[PDB]
Amino acid sequence: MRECISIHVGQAGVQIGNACWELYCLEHGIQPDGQMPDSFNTFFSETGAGKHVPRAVFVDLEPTVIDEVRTGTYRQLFHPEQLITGKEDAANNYARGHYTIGKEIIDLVLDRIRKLADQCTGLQGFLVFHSFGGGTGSGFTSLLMERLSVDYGKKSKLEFSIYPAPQVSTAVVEPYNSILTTHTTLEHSDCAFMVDNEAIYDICRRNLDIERPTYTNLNRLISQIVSSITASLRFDGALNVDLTDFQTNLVPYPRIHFPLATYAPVISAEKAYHEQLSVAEITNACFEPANQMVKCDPRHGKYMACCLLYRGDVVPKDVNAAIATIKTKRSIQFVDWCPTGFKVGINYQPPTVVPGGDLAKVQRAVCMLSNTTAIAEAWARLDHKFDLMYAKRAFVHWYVGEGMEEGEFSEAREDMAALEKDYEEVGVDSV
Amino acid sequence: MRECISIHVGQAGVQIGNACWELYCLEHGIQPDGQMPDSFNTFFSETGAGKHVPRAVFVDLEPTVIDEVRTGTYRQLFHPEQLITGKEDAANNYARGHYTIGKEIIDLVLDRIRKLADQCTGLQGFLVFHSFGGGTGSGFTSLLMERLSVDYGKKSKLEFSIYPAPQVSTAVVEPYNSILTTHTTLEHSDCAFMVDNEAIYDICRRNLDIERPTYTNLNRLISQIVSSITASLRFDGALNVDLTDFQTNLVPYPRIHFPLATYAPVISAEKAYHEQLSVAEITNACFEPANQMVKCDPRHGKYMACCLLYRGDVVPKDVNAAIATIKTKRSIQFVDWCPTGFKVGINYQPPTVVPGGDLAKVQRAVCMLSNTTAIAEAWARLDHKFDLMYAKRAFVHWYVGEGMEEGEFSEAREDMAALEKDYEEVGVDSV
Amino acid sequence: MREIVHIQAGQCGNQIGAKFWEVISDEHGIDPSGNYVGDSDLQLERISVYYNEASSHKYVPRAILVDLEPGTMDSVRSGAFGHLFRPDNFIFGQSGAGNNWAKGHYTEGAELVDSVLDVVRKECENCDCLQGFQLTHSLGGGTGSGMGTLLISKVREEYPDRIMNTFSVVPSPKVSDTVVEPYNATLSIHQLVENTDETYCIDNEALYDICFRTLKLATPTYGDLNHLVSATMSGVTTSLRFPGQLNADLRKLAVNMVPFPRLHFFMPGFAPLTARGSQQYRALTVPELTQQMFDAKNMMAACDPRHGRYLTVATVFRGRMSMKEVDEQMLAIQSKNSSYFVEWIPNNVKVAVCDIPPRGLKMSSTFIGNSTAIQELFKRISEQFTAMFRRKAFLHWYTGEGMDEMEFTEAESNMNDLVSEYQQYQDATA
Amino acid sequence: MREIVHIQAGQCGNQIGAKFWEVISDEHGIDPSGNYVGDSDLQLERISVYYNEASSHKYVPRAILVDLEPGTMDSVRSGAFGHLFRPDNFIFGQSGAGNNWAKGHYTEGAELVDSVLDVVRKECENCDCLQGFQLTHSLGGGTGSGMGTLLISKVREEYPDRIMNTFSVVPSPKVSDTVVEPYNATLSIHQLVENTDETYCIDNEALYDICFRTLKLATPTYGDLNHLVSATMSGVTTSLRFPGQLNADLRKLAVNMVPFPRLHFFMPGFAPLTARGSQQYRALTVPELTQQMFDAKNMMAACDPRHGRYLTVATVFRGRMSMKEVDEQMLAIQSKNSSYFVEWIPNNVKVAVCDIPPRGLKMSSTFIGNSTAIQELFKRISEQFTAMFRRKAFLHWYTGEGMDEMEFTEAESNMNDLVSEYQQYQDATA
Ligand SMILES: Nc1nc2c(ncn2[C@@H]2O[C@H](COP(=O)(O)OP(=O)(O)OP(=O)(O)O)[C@@H](O)[C@H]2O)c(=O)[nH]1
Ligand SMILES: Nc1nc2c(ncn2[C@@H]2O[C@H](COP(=O)(O)OP(=O)(O)OP(=O)(O)O)[C@@H](O)[C@H]2O)c(=O)[nH]1
Ligand SMILES: Nc1nc2c(ncn2[C@@H]2O[C@H](COP(=O)(O)OP(=O)(O)O)[C@@H](O)[C@H]2O)c(=O)[nH]1
Ligand SMILES: Nc1nc2c(ncn2[C@@H]2O[C@H](COP(=O)(O)OP(=O)(O)O)[C@@H](O)[C@H]2O)c(=O)[nH]1
Ligand SMILES: [Mg+2]
Ligand SMILES: [Mg+2]
Repeated sequence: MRECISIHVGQAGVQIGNACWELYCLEHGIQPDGQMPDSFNTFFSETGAGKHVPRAVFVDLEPTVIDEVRTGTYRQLFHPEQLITGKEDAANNYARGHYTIGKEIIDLVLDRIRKLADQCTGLQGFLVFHSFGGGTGSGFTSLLMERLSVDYGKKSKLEFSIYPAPQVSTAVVEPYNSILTTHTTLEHSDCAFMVDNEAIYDICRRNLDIERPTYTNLNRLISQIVSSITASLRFDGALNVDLTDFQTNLVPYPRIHFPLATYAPVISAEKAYHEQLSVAEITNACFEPANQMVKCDPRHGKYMACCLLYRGDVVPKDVNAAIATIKTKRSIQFVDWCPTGFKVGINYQPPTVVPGGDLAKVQRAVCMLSNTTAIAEAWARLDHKFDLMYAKRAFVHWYVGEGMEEGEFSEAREDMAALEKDYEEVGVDSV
Repeated sequence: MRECISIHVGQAGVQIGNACWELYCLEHGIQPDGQMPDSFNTFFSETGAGKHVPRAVFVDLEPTVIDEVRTGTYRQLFHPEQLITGKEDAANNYARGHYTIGKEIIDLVLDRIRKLADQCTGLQGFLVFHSFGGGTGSGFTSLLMERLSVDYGKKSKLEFSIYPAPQVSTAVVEPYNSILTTHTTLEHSDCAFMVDNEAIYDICRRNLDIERPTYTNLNRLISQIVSSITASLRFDGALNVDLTDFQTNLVPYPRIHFPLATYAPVISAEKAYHEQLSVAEITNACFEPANQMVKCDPRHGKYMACCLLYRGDVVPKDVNAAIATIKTKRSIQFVDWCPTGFKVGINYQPPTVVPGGDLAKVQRAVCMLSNTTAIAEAWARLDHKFDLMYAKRAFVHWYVGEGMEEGEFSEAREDMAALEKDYEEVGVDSV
Repeated sequence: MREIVHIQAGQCGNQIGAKFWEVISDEHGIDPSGNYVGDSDLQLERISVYYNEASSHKYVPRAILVDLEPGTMDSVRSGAFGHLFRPDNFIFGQSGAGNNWAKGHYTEGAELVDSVLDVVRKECENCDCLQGFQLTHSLGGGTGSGMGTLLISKVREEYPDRIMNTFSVVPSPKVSDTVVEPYNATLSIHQLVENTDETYCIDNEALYDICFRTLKLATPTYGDLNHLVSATMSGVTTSLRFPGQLNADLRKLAVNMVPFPRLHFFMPGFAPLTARGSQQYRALTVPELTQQMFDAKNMMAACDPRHGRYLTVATVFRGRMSMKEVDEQMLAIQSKNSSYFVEWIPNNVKVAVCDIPPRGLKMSSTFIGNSTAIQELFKRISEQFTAMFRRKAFLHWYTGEGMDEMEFTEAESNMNDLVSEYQQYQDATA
Repeated sequence: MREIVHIQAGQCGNQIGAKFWEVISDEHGIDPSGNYVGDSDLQLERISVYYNEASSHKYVPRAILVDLEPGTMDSVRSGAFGHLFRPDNFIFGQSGAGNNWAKGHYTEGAELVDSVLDVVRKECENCDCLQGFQLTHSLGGGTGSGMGTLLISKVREEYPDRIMNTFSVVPSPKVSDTVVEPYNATLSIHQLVENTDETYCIDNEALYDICFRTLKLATPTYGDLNHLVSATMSGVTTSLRFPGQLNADLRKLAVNMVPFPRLHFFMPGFAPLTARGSQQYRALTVPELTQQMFDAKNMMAACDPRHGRYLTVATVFRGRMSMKEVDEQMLAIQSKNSSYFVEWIPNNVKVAVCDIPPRGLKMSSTFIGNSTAIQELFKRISEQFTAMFRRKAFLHWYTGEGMDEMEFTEAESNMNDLVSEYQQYQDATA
């Protein structure tokens, strides 16, 4: 009755969705073939004969990444029409995925989303997984969000994007795509949870003792966060959090909607045995800058709002004591105009351990989603990079040759400057 | 496919063609009777029943030298109509071989060459063997080259001529014939590879330890040079060199087209056993002034372009190292306007040893064809001789009585003066 | 699905292409007779990128072999993997260009270009989604340079949007293999700068240096250099044919390596090159691959990247590795050599990772570098060109074939503009 | 195929011709009966040069025997190889010229020249490709001198483009065999200078010196002198007749040793010329042949080459020998004797080589020298002529035969012009 539709765009989104749906199948006991030997109803639809079909759409502009899914261990899980692929990727070009290649596939994906939503008695909204610094992840995602804002304007749309890391980068045009997609989706998105690959690498090294992690581990952690959220949506708990709750609590202003995600009990099995991961300890670990999953220091900014979603053997009074302790701490600073800046949800379902994974089996967990002004710094850095290239018009011909115009570059940069000014104004003291 | 026609004119040409075709038959395993007990296609034609007829014409104005062929070992090899003879030679008289006696046999040889060309699929061009100082070699060769240029204008025409030696000489009217044939063939020839009998005598004495060499050994060495070129054309190699490659890489200007041939591993078996004739060794021996087959010291001029044609067990890296070493040498000087003055060809077929010859079996060999301003000196000397006689009009009556005019002598001398001026200008520094 | 059409021009092009097709067949498990004898399913998953399936489950390379003499065609046909190519795809003349650009671009190549284009169109029609073209040739030669340039121009006119990569063996610095090398190289580059998206420059001298100093090969034949070039080509195109954690096709590399349209000349390199006797004394790990890749002496183009600044770099890894390690190594490389990367392009490195390493290896990586040091090579050629064009040496061979000296001046001006642009962006400051 | 017509005039001419045909038949294996009894196939491969094949495969010399008395015809007919010549080719008168040039050129020779010319025309028509003519005669006598000159003039009128060689026996310096020798010699040379292409001046006294001091013959006979003359004749015609490394026919030698039309008087010589007393000591090598050939003692004319300069030289070697050695010896001879060769003809030597040596020898060579020292001879004769013409001694015979003293003055003037030309070219400088 609270159906939520997951849309995975590009290689990053598709590979994160692989882990997410493996985790959901494990949590609900669904075999990879789709057979369980009504909590799942929000994400799975029963096929009459006892088969469960995910309420997901895997869309990419190239066949390889989704063709791995179509022939992988979970080939029997996804509806074959829900795995949509193009013929040529966007080639790390926003214009290709938004103007030239995207326009040839947008109708198909919208039709599939309509078919999925028709079966939904009550549609909560969409969870869009993608990457900021990709062609289809950035351009096609913006086009899809634009179309959704018209087809389902009222429904809530939450994004799970891989914000480009401050230093680590796998492409040279990431700032262009990031600025363009941010400008496009700054008004068509409700909440945008951010995670950097660099921060997750640091966490994996420090906490999980994995010296050489790959994208599989990062995707497992991101899937754990997405679980926490959709599990507050799925299972039964003392305090329940819906998508609209995230939208209402984490977004003080329509444009300041970029929370950062965090997961406290990131710990290896060997190390977990020596720690009593109490609610207070995981709450404290959530606010430790070293545990942030976006490579930005919250101490440089102020916490606009926080949303703590606990799972497992969690007592509400323990949560209250931990949050009071956090409020007492002066290393953690909150904006003046938010005297009460803590949304809290509690769920009775503890996290499930994916076999072959790295995370330990725990009785308690917490996912924090924090809207903080520190993210502004990241934006500034990104903006600077954009300038450095747009001064020379580097790579600009690639975008202009695919339907874009330099006017769009200028408009996106102006909008991003306005966003920076908005963040600066929000961070000031009311006095 | 890549068919080439060999035309042997005069006694020198015919007696060099004898050795050339002996060498070709040995290389391709063809018996002297034309039978074998498709590399043999650019120079032989298959007569259905396995007989291989050489793609060549033997033309002379007297019967003796070709009647030796018609009754010799290879009497059964050549097509009887390809061996063309007159009745009276040119008697070392250019006019007789060009105007009086040549005109009576030119049509026959042209008809035979037309038959040969028709029998060919793709005609690369002609190789004209002759002698500068002979009567038919000088006059009839010029007449034939004029007619061929009229008929096959585009096809390349390469000459293998015996340039008169600085001191050794067998005729008293050599300068007259040489100057006249050079004047006549200057505008109708592409490349003219030149050798001297005196230089080859010196090479045979010093290298092969032969104290009394005859024309047979000279012809064998010249045939080895021709075999290197036509082997670049015949067998399979790392770097292939066509006739047009010579024509293009060795002739900077239309009139400066007189390279000098050179064969590096000229050595007897007894001496060869004690030597490791590596690529570097043979390459260095190529540029030794004593190893030139034209009696000209290359140190008196500047190399304009060199064509190194390697054979057998040769490695491209070794060739590159040897050529770099040569470029390092300061005694070897190139013109200022040819920074890249090395055409390199490599063939996989090692030289074939003729049973009864003096050259020892070797694994490698290089034939170097260098255009160089040193030849200018030779030209000057030749011209000097011409003047010494033309001042007294010695022997001029013999030429005038055979359909020629003293105006032709004057025009030829002026043309050779212009050629000397061209060489002088080309040798000047570009500063 | 993303078919690539391979074209070979001249002796160098045809030989390198033969080795390239041997390498690709080994990668995809295609026997010399065309039958698939592989063991992994991934080999046939993207066979359509380079091969065309024929009746009886035989795979025919989607290659066009072009020359102006039949010798190279005969040598290729009579050899290992000779029957692999379609017989109808051997287009050749009878005369040859004679190392003359004018002959191969105006007279000898003009006649054969119509036939080659007909074959190319026929091969392109049977493509669900054409990705681009590949040309292997040599700039310093005759047939190769001129004919391949003519084909490039005509194909670009017919297929303006498709990618056009050329693996061109440009003249070496020290020793020349053809007297007229500067003329052919200048005339070829004057068109490559305008009718291609990626030009991987390769020097035979750099390959000799690699073979003698890195591989410790006493007698490196052209088979070994061609194997190196084939490895580079396969590494470049691997992400199109196999899955990985970070995919990158030709267009992705072109977008990430070409800040401006005219700056598309790259220096390639291969990471795991090691001597036979040292294969047990080295750790095959991402740090070692990166260190070997970014070394100057590993570059396949005879240019020193320390004499310029990297406009961009791409690294296509192959094998099961950790993205954390790859990203950390790239960050360390950029930080250590902060002076060798342009400051106005943050994160100069583009990373792609595949899962299937080359046969016989656990890890591999192809490095592509768009650096301003390449200008030196052009400068060198330009200098030689002038040295010969001032005295009009060998020029009557080109003019006599139907070219005007104004064309030579235009080509020289274009290459001078290219080096000027490269220097300008080397000196550009944020 | 290069037929030569041999004409013998007078007693000296007929005897030299008889010995010449003995030598030639020995060379070609023809027995005195006209039948081939040789061994090598090369003897018949060019038999047509000198012989006519008759029915029954008998070879008839292409010789015309002319005399004005029947004694010499009878002697030649009755002797070895006497049944070799065609009976129709014996054309003789009854009276004889009486050692009188006028009788043999105007009265008797005039009467018989028509028949001689008819026979010559028949011989020339029978020929396939006529090469030239040969005349053996003596200038001292009247039949030989006058008749040979008349025949030479008429044949040249009929066949102006053919080669005409005369092996003429010039008067000796010391002792004269005829009182009127200067008159006949001068009147004959006045026609030879104009109607001949090559004249080989042979003196009997030089031949006596050769046969006494070189061959150590105690009692030399005209047989031996005729053998030497035949050896030189056969050497030249063998250059023509047999295969060799460097061929040379009559026209080649004429072109290479006649810088000007009137300078065509040569001195011949034979190379080995070794006595039996020393045949076992000296080594037969090209250096020895050359040294003997260029020795002034070996010349067959009584003119010292050291008193003039060699306008030109021809060396027709015979036998298997190294061309390198021949050329080295020629160059050494020219360098050592640089003062004896005109400086304005570089390379004054024309070399020909033939594979087949003379019978009984392994090596041989014929030397033909065009030198200004020959002027001496003419000068000598000239002075003698004046000595008798001033007093008009013996002149009434010539006048009565039907001549005029103005003819004598013209002949003397022409001889003076000849000596003037020879001296001028001796004194000419580059
Ligand atoms: N966490 C995570 N990040 C990923 C993954 N795959 C790619 N990325 C990151 O996403 C960015 C690259 O975007 P792609 O995922 O390559 O983008 P795309 O949307 O597939 O774009 P095109 O292929 O250009 O159409 C880089 O920052 C990668 O590090 C993944 O599985 N997990
Ligand atoms: N290397 C070489 N030189 C030769 C050979 N035969 C003759 N010569 C040289 O060629 C020149 C003479 O040319 P001929 O060969 O006599 O010329 P032709 O063209 O036959 O002329 P005619 O017979 O006079 O019509 C001299 O330099 C000879 O030494 C030979 O077999 N080899
Ligand atoms: N790497 C490589 N270079 C080659 C090969 N064959 C020829 N070349 C180079 O190509 C250039 C000669 O051009 P070629 O290929 O002969 O010319 P074309 O066929 O006339 O276009 C020289 O630089 C040779 O070194 C080969 O197999 N491999
Ligand atoms: N060499 C040589 N000279 C001869 C011979 N017979 C005569 N003579 C010379 O020729 C001259 C005599 O002239 P001859 O030939 O008898 O005169 P003709 O009968 O008047 O023509 C003298 O010089 C003789 O010495 C001979 O057999 N051999
Ligand atoms: Mg992608
Ligand atoms: Mg000849």
